[PDB]
Amino acid sequence: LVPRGSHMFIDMENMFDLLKEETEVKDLPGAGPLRFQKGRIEFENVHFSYADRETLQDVSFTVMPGQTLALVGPSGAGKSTILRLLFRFYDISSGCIRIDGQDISQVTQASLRSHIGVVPQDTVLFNDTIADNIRYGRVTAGNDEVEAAAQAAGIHDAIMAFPEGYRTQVGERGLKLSGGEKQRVAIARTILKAPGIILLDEATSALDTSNERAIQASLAKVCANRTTIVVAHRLSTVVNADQILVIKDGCIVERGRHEALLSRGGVYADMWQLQQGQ
Ligand SMILES: Nc1ncnc2c1ncn2[C@@H]1O[C@H](COP(=O)(O)OP(=O)(O)O)[C@@H](O)[C@H]1O
Repeated sequence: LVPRGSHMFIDMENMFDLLKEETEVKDLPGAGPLRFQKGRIEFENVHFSYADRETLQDVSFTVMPGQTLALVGPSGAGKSTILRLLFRFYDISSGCIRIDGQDISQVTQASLRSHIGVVPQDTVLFNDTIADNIRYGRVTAGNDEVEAAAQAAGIHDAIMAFPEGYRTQVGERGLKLSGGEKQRVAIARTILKAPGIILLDEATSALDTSNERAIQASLAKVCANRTTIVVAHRLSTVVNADQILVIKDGCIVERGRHEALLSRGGVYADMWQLQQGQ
């Protein structure tokens, strides 16, 4: 029977609440919306730890409005973690992440994310119509806007050939989309959302040459005048990026555009030489 000391004052509902696994992020009291101007991103001396070494160590960079930054490096280096931090999926222990001059930890998370389009490695399809799957990107959007995003994503024509056009039930219950179609839906959702910043985590699988090239074209489209951070797997992404950060063990070991990193003859040059295969 009778629980004592502090335990007699414990709220069980609070204990259940604390048992939840993702143990997330809170808006600071009075936080206002992010005053988004053109999407300049800055990490200043960022440190971050999931547990107990540092996952990210003194990470500093800027992405100027509309430029693309590619993160490259071995697995485990901390690339995806960087995208996660910009999304405020976790708080940082030291340093500062700003968008347009503003600490992202001091604005509402909802306003922050309303400005960020996430293109994940693989696309979640909902048991829902192709239209509502796209509208997942901005759930208040008109059918007209959904069409327009799909037109821009290069998926409109394939949708028109589905038996119910934009009404076609997709997902596991519905019509199976091709690999190309699925990725384009993610692109369309992002176009529809029309954010100022894109966090792109490239798939480590690829379709055939023709689809890869088309998909890659469509992606370049969605990013071209948006501030973009891409965890790059494709060589063409890196070649054409405005800046590349080479991450190793949480640290940016070297950085610059492609040609400048080659001419540096360091770690990125070693990678490029290895892929080249003289
Ligand atoms: N959710 C997590 N909990 C604990 N450690 C993690 C978690 N996610 C990633 N890590 C570790 O953080 C380090 C960086 O991972 P990640 O940022 O995904 O690297 P990358 O994208 O470069 O492969 C890796 O060692 C990974 O094992």
